[PDB]
Amino acid sequence: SSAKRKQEEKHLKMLRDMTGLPHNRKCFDCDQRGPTYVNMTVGSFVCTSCSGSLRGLNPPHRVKSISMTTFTQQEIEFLQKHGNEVCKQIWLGLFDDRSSAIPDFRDPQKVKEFLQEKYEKKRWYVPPEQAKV
Amino acid sequence: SSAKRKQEEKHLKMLRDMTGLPHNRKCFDCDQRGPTYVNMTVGSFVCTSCSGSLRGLNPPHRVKSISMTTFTQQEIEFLQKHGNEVCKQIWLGLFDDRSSAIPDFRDPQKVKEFLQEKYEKKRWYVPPEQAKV
Ligand SMILES: [Zn+2]
Ligand SMILES: [Zn+2]
Repeated sequence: SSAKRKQEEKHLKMLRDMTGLPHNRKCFDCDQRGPTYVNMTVGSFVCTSCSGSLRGLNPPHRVKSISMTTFTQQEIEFLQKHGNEVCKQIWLGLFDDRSSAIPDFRDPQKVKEFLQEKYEKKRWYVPPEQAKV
Repeated sequence: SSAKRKQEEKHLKMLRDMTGLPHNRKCFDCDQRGPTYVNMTVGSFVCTSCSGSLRGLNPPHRVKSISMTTFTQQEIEFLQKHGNEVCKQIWLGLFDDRSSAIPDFRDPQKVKEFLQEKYEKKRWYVPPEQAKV
């Protein structure tokens, strides 16, 4: 459908507005490369390797392909209200970019433990209400 | 690079602005389905099957994948000044959508002859200077 097409392409335009924002240009979890997936659980943009590790959490985070998913209006709007800068202030609100503890990202076991500390144990976490203000 | 990323994502945002315009939602040549390629020779949005036939013209038209090409700023701006509505007024300026001669698009030989009439012999053509005014 053309009406279907119209909304689909609008969502992709909105998506590419977001993928060009500076914090969204690098994976939220490793900061080492460009994102290929969105992590819908928290509203971040992540790379494939980190997406694989996020699926190893329990419960696992929900990742969807940037290029292949047909995102809904609800999902696009959630992402607009989140993204990597908003997420940084929450999940990494206490993290110091110079020296806070990061894994060797070539190691899946260490990346798992790190993602657990980040999201489950909330080692560097500032609650969203505070983070926003 | 992040600066590289920024321009790349900007171009994709600009591209998706165009792919959502009503005339761009259908292949410029067959009007039968959604476009997957841009025809850079004329500035249109076309489907895969028509792209295959466009490559059979001599000289052939230059088609590039919507999803896989890294378009340049120059290319994006050309497309912004063209697209399927602008192209309709030129290449189909004399064509009647109710009854002008179209091929069975399931037939490659007939599609070739049609594209020759459209682009080479200019059967339905209005020059761009007139078409614009
Ligand atoms: Zn990553
Ligand atoms: Zn076509």
